[PDB]
Amino acid sequence: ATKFPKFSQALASDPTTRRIWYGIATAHDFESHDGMTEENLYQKIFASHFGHLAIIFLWTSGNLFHVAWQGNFEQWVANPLKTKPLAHAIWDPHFGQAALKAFTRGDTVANISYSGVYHWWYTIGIRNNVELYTGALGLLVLSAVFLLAGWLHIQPKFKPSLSWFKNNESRLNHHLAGLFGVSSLAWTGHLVHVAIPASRGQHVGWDNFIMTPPHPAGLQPFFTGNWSVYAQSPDSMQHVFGTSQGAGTAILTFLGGFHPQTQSLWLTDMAHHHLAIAVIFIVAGHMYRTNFGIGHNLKTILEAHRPPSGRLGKGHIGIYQTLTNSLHFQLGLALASLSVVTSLVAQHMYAMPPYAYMAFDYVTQSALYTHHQYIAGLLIVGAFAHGAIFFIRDYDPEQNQDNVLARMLAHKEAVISHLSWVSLFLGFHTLGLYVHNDVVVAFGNPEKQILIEPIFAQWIQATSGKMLYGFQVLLSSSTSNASVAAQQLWLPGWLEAVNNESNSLFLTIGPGDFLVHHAIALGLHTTTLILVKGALDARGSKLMPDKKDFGYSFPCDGPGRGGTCDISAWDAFYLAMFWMLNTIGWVTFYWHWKHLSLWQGNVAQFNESSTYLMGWLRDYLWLNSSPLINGYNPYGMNSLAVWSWMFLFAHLVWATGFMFLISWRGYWQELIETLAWAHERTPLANLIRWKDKPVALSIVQARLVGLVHFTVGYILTYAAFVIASTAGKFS
Amino acid sequence: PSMPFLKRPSKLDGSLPGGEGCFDPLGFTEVFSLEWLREAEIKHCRVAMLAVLGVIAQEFGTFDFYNAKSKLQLSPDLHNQFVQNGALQQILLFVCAWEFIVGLPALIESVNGNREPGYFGFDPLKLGGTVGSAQWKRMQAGELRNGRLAMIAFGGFFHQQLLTKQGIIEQLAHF
Amino acid sequence: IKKGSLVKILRPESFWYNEVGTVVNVETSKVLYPVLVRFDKVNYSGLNSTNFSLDELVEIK
Amino acid sequence: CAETEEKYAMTWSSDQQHIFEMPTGGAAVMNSGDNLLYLARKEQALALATQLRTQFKIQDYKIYRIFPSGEVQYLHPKDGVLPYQVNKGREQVGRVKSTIGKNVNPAQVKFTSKATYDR
Amino acid sequence: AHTVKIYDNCIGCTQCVRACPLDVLEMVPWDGCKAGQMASAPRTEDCVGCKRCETACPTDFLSIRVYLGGETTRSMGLAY
Amino acid sequence: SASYLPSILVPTVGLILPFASMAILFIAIEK
Amino acid sequence: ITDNQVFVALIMALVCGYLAVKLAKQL
Ligand code: CLA
Ligand code: CLA
Ligand code: CLA
Ligand code: CLA
Ligand code: CLA
Ligand code: CLA
Ligand SMILES: CC1=C(/C=C/C(C)=C/C=C/C(C)=C/C=C/C=C(C)/C=C/C=C(C)/C=C/C2=C(C)CCCC2(C)C)C(C)(C)CCC1
Ligand code: SF4
Repeated sequence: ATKFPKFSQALASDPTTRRIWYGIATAHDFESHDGMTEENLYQKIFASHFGHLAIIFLWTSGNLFHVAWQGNFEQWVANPLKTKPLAHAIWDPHFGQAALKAFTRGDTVANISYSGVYHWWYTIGIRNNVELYTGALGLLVLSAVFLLAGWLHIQPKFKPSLSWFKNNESRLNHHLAGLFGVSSLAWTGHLVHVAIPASRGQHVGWDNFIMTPPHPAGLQPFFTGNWSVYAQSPDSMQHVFGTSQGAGTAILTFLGGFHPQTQSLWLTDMAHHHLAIAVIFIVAGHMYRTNFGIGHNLKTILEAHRPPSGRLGKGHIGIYQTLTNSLHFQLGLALASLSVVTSLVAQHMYAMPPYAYMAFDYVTQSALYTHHQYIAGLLIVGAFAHGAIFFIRDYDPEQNQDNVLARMLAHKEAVISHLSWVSLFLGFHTLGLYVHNDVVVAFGNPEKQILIEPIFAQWIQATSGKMLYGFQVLLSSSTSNASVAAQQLWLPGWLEAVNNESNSLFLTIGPGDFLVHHAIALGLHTTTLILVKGALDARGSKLMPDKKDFGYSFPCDGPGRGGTCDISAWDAFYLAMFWMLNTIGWVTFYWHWKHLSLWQGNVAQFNESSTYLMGWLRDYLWLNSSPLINGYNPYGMNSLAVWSWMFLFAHLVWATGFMFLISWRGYWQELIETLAWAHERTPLANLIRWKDKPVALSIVQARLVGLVHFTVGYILTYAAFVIASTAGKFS
Repeated sequence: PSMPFLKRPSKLDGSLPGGEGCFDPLGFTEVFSLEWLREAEIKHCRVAMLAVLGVIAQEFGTFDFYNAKSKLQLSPDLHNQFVQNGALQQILLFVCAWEFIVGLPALIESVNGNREPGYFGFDPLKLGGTVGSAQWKRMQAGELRNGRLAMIAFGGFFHQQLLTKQGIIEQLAHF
Repeated sequence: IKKGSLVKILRPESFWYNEVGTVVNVETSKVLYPVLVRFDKVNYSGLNSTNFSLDELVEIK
Repeated sequence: CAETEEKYAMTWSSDQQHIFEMPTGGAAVMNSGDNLLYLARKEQALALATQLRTQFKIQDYKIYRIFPSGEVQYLHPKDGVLPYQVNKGREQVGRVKSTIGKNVNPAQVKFTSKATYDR
Repeated sequence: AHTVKIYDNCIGCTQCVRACPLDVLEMVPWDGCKAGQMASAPRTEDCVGCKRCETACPTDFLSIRVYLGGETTRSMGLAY
Repeated sequence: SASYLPSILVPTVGLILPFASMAILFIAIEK
Repeated sequence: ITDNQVFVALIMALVCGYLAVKLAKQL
């Protein structure tokens, strides 16, 4: 309050430069401030949520504004296969002359928007720049609304009471109904009123959306339940997305499968889809009691699930108490569920490409998947990091008297021993088989390889109709129960998309699928060995049982008792962030090298040269970095010269991380003394004396900043290589 | 009770300008602190009086140069003849000034309880603009009641569409 | 209680929690931790011989 | 420096002109009769106390803590007694009733300005 | 300041005081052990927190625990 | 398309905003 | 595609900037 950390007086008394860094990194740590109690905490995170949401909508209004103003959006609408989607323009004063010829696309010098945004705005039904301006203003207004609320609920009499925050009971009555159920219903109110007619040629802007019904007859003879009229005449075959030719007029037809032409999902399928998800979520909103009293008390829902089998402790009696009073448990479930949702998003954006003329630009599809996978891994590691924060700064094993959680801390030894077992097994049985296949391929003999057919994935693709394997089971067999059971409904529009080898749906599978998917499960089980380790040994280990007393990110225990480098629950974060970047590494190298074989066409280039490691370092890193690393030559440059620069730049980020990760503090803490000796002793600079005393970075910060350069270097290197690689082999 | 109704004697109100009584049958003034609801009531009644005089005064047939109305609802012709002129954007935007600039701290005066939550000053009248006891309350009841009848009467002025599809003057030419 | 008795411990912060050990010393001189017990295996400080009270001191037969 | 920071002035006496080693580094002359030594921080000074005491008899030694307002303090010795030797004058502070085994969980210290061991 | 707290495992074997290079810890006559000694930490304002005590603390588990608290000029141990 | 606006906003937010914002935040350390 | 809407845009996010500093100097 006096100086800097206007929030912690334990850091304002510090004369060093640690008051700055810990003043920054403990700013959002609202549970550890001067005198901020519970009401003063929820009444601050609730306002900062609004500030956050307004930052999100300021950002999306940013994309709407630059696409509205510097992009080539409607020219892209004219030819979505040919013209590249432009991002915002450039103003460098550093582009001398030869750079500008490598960026001119029309009058603009803009970047090429490799983020899939024109596809989604083209399936929404935005066919102009004018709607992008009205939308951008429509989100500047919304960000002003959210900043108004966060400023407004920190105004004192509008700061809501904590009993309102502990209406945990009824947020689920309103999120599942209002946020999820209504809005998705409202999103059908977009798709029925905008995306279906502006895909079927009818420009239904903001004028005739009440005078032109999306079905030619609607809602006066349609409370009678004659709902097959809304799925009467589908858009069958002979249609191009955007015009009115070859298209019917039904709204909610569930054909299943793709377009024949744009290789995306039907918008009738999405209108019916979000409509059904909307109805089911609105039904799920009627789940819990309120002031009315028709629902479920959550205490009666966790208290009742104590098994009389008796194996599962004294049941969940104690769990509802440690979700209301806790937050890091609730944030751990939030990041867990959001993270599995992101990985589901990533595993479906390529597999079932939703957006017209995606899977035709092979860079934006390659960036959306990798984007949501690295964000997926970040949010899992957040779920376990706040898991360990829950077990340290939030866990009460007296309200959790022999609870399910206390049972978890009881058998955490068996948990960590068996995670370490499966991780060891997969690490001797991916690396064993890749070094086997790589030695054997190296010794003039690709035949003596171990290739195991991944028959379980091939059988599961046979359960979804991929007839290219010869199992002839539930959907691959055309005479079975499920094959007849949806023979009219959605099968023949969908098995065409399955049995095709053009689309990225249910890919053809060699033993690279086997060896890589074991490598992925190695990554998941190592990363949960670490995270579940320093989330269950977050509280106390047999090295030091004092760990719960020191908080989350305490540095160490000194050299005592053998040495104690990185014992904290923050280490599990600190190490499983490397395993996060690694595991999402192998996921996206595998995906990206699978689709550089599909999109090129030579699937045999993958399946012959991916079962061993020089297949990866040869056929994928050495070959596909060739149009990258030719980004600028001593003969000139091209448009990839940004990424080939960034690539190199990112290596310089990555290895600077090692300077903090490898080489720890007491080197630098006795080197800053040489620098401060030399600054104090010299003339003409001893006048300019510091105020904060120069001190080397503390060993939680140092491992953290080395981790941050490891992430930024890693992710910028691979975002350089995805985009420069696919943008070099194509576009 | 204090209410001229079934029963709820002075739940939280009773001195507010209900000249016929305090109505309040449902538990809003139980827990809503009543100053918020009073600012919302008065702001809704002002904007609804503007709405109903808008509908009637437009149904006396006046345009600078536009289409025939046939309605003052049903968005494309009326509303998106106006929006495609680039014209309603500012008539929203100045109210986007008015509420955020002189309505939001006005609402902060409706936070602390130091406002009498109508009161944007604004009496440009001589001989009848009494800020004191009698004419302020008995005229504020006039704004209140004419605003409430503006709310419902604007409700009917909207909802005469299904069996009508015409003007409300044409509704007066029908039974 | 007595010298030389094989004793399991019931204090969760010892290195030898739930491991039996031999009693070296029992002191009858009002010491809060009178019973010096050493072990077979050894903690991180290289030090098997520690000491305990009577409540954390379960003999066997 | 001496204008704003505490300079620690180790004073001691000896019998012979021996040679010790500075905590700055390098050998020092070691005046035989009585000598002071202005130092920077306390670990240097008591590291010199271990530098001398583990070699030979150097006793009747203590740093006067020169703080820049001017006055002194008496570190090390404090009570004409060596600190691991027991004098019956030092009043104990910094203890609790039991081991770590009865320390409260930090979910009981949560949202309060206490410590996890206070009981 | 680094709060050094000395629990009741402290059997008074003085490797803490002889191990601490700062004289924050002394020995106090305390009639609860066999040796009658138990360490104290009065001058924790000079406490670096290097945990050289907890290396040489031959108790069952660490009679003397050094909690890393505030960071003053002396507790940061900077030379200048 | 007001093409001149990046020639104003990209310098006045790219360089002079992390000059005066260094001043506001760094004096704001001592306020 | 025009210029005046860009001015209107930086007006609205300038006001939104005033709500950003307005929220920022209270928490
Ligand atoms: C119907 C009423 C209603 C509604 C709409 C909301 C809405 C909201 N509340 Mg809320 N709330 C309500 C009633 C309601 N509340 C009540 C009654 C209470 C008291 C009991 C609360 C108490 C409360 C608290 C205490 C908090 C909120 C918060 C929030 C915000 C959540 C953050 C967010 O935007 O996530 C948006 C999330 C989604 C849109 C969906 C995410 C996940 C889906 C499955 C994935 C997305 C779908 C799709 C696949 C992707 C589309 C993307 C596109 C590009 C394709 C949100 C605006 C929080 C907040 O941020 O404060 C503002 C908060 O802390 N509320
Ligand atoms: C919505 C999600 C969410 C929320 C609310 C929180 C909230 C919190 N987390 Mg957190 N966390 C999350 C997600 C989330 N986390 C995820 C997804 C991860 C995994 C990556 C973590 C990992 C994590 C750790 C490891 C820790 C927290 C901690 C905390 C608490 C204090 C944070 C603080 O003061 O930071 C202050 C703000 C900052 C430090 C700014 C962030 C800057 C980061 C470090 C680097 C970014 C720099 C950027 C890359 C450089 C740009 C250059 C360009 C070239 C890229 C707070 C309750 C801490 C805690 O509770 O311990 C006491 C803690 O130690 N979190
Ligand atoms: C090339 C880099 C590399 C490799 C191979 C590993 C490998 C492993 N790490 Mg790992 N790690 C790395 C980098 C690496 N890490 C980095 C950079 C970090 C961040 C610091 C971590 C952080 C980390 C954590 C935090 C954890 C691991 C764990 C593990 C083990 C996972 C279980 C498993 O797969 O066992 C299979 C075994 C192997 C893959 C070993 C390789 C097989 C060898 C080469 C053959 C045996 C020797 C051979 C005969 C040659 C003889 C040599 C000659 C001189 C005679 C595995 C040994 C976890 C663990 O212990 O799991 C039980 C664990 O908790 N790692
Ligand atoms: C415990 C380690 C382990 C883990 C985590 C996985 C994980 C996975 N395997 Mg799997 N696999 C394993 C061991 C393991 N496998 C072994 C030992 C074999 C035999 C060589 C296989 C053979 C195999 C095939 C053929 C396929 C997978 C696939 C997969 C993936 C999908 C899930 C699945 O089908 O479950 C499979 C689960 C099991 C096989 C059970 C494993 C658990 C036991 C304990 C392993 C040890 C069994 C032991 C060696 C057998 C005893 C001898 C017996 C013959 C008498 C998933 C990544 C599929 C895939 O890649 O699709 C993406 C796939 O098609 N696996
Ligand atoms: C942990 C690391 C750390 C941190 C966080 C700080 C933080 C701080 N130091 Mg500092 N310092 C450190 C280590 C650190 N120092 C070390 C190791 C030394 C050597 C002993 C010093 C010596 C030192 C002195 C002598 C002074 C500071 C001062 C300051 C404060 C002002 C920022 C400043 O002068 O740097 C800003 C960064 C620079 C000056 C970089 C110089 C080199 C640049 C790149 C060249 C300029 C090129 C170009 C023209 C830049 C234009 C763009 C720009 C204007 C945005 C700030 C609180 C000042 C202070 O306390 O005054 C109130 C002060 O006078 N420090
Ligand atoms: C993010 C914002 C940003 C912006 C807008 C600029 C802009 C510029 N940089 Mg630059 N730079 C930046 C970040 C930025 N830099 C960073 C982060 C670094 C470190 C990597 C550098 C490192 C760098 C170097 C090493 C050099 C530049 C140079 C230049 C100038 C280009 C010379 C030219 O062709 O113009 C034509 C030139 C002119 C029209 C003359 C303009 C001269 C000055 C800038 C205007 C008058 C200044 C005035 C007296 C003071 C007013 C306030 C002032 C702060 C603007 C240009 C003004 C070059 C330079 O020095 O040019 C002067 C140069 O050699 N920059
Ligand atoms: C530490 C911690 C934590 C953690 C975190 C997380 C991260 C978790 C995990 C979790 C996760 C991360 C999740 C996952 C889940 C799982 C699942 C969910 C699976 C299953 C699957 C399934 C279910 C599928 C199947 C199917 C199919 C395939 C089709 C048909 C049908 C079905 C659906 C059946 C918590 C917070 C909790 C607590 C506290 C602490
Ligand atoms: S804390 Fe560091 S300095 Fe203070 S006593 Fe324990 S070890 Fe010696």
